[PDB]
Amino acid sequence: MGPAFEFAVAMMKRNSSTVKTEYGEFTMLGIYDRWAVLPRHAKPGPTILMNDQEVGVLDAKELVDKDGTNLELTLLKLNRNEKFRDIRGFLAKEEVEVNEAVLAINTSKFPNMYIPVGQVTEYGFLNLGGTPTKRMLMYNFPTRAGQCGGVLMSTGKVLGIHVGGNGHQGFSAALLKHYFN
Amino acid sequence: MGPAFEFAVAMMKRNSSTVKTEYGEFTMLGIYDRWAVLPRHAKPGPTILMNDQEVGVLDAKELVDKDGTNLELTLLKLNRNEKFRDIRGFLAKEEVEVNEAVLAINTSKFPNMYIPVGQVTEYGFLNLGGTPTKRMLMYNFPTRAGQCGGVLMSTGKVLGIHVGGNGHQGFSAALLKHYFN
Ligand SMILES: *[C@@H](CC(=O)OCC)[C@H](C[C@H]1CCNC1=O)NC(=O)[C@H](Cc1ccccc1)NC(=O)OC(C)(C)C
Ligand SMILES: *[C@@H](CC(=O)OCC)[C@H](C[C@H]1CCNC1=O)NC(=O)[C@H](Cc1ccccc1)NC(=O)OC(C)(C)C
Repeated sequence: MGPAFEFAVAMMKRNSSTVKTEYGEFTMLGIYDRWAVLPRHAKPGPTILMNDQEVGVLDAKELVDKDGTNLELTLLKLNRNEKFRDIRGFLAKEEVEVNEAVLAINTSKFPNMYIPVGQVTEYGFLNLGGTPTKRMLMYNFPTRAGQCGGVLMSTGKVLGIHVGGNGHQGFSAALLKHYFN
Repeated sequence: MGPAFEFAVAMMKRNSSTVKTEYGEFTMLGIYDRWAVLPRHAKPGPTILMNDQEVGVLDAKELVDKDGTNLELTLLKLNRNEKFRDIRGFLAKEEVEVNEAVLAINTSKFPNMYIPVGQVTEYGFLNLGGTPTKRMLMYNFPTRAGQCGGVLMSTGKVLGIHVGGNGHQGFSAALLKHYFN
């Protein structure tokens, strides 16, 4: 649990930022170059607020599987000269299960906070607020609004981005290496 | 940092609870027997809500130093049959300075969340919302309301209870062994 939090702290310091769109404030992970990721429901517009600064969104790609099913991630390319430290190395080719995970959040409401969610099991299909969604990871821990975009981690692994929950169970979209080109 | 979070997680699972008084929701640490502690400004009444259950407060002791100066802690004795795991062992005789601390919070707003605040230095005197207060510990990390009562920790140490902050600096009241009889 300790090595997981250690990795997470370092990851967030190097690769995360706080973002505001018109739909809310989110944790954002930069992945490589000028590509980052948000939960789909962040619905980023042509500009976002990134650490309180206006940044133009050159592209966004709402992710779906081969059968059009929601994956609940949006990839976004930022009109930005600074490049993100390449963390593609830490993204698995398929859905990761781990015994001890940490969820890391970094917004105004939750500034640099970490939750030990423990066991993450590949959950797969879930009806998410009416929306059939695939590739979900599930953890038991009492979830809260404004945690969407939180980064799910274990030692040496970035497992996915937090997208949903109710009460005592949360879900992340798996963050798969092949989503990045 | 990892061993600190590890210790904290275990400490909170064993000794913390979520409490509501008329002045808010707080993190509460049970110390020994039926004695626990809250930040002074929690102003506990004759009953409190402890994990959603009504509990009678048999005693409360607002702590001050020999010269009457506020210490910003209230000790409270709960009308309760279950006894807290004795953690007096983990409380220093004087104000602890450490290189890596974690602040642990456990309420509805922040359920089982942990913050790496890093370096804790004995700050001592501070004018806290008009109130001259002593024995303060200071850490740099961007503080937030509803974190009061959070438990400040490092490996094998319970350093104090979070009582204040603004922006980017937070303060705990040192949790000293001799406060417990
Ligand atoms: C995070 C997103 C958000 O709107 O916060 C403001 C920045 C939130 C997860 C929270 C809410 C309570 N527990 C949590 O962990 N996500 C949602 O509320 C998502 C939003 C969504 C709706 C429909 C499709 C995709 C995403 N929905 C969600 O948890 O829905 C349930 C409760 C029906 C499962
Ligand atoms: C926690 C207590 C609270 O009222 O939350 C609701 C449960 C809060 C600390 C927060 C606020 C913003 N940053 C933080 O870390 N504590 C306070 O706001 C205390 C309350 C207090 C006032 C006067 C004497 C003693 C305690 N005050 C505080 O931070 O005051 C400043 C901002 C003037 C330093």
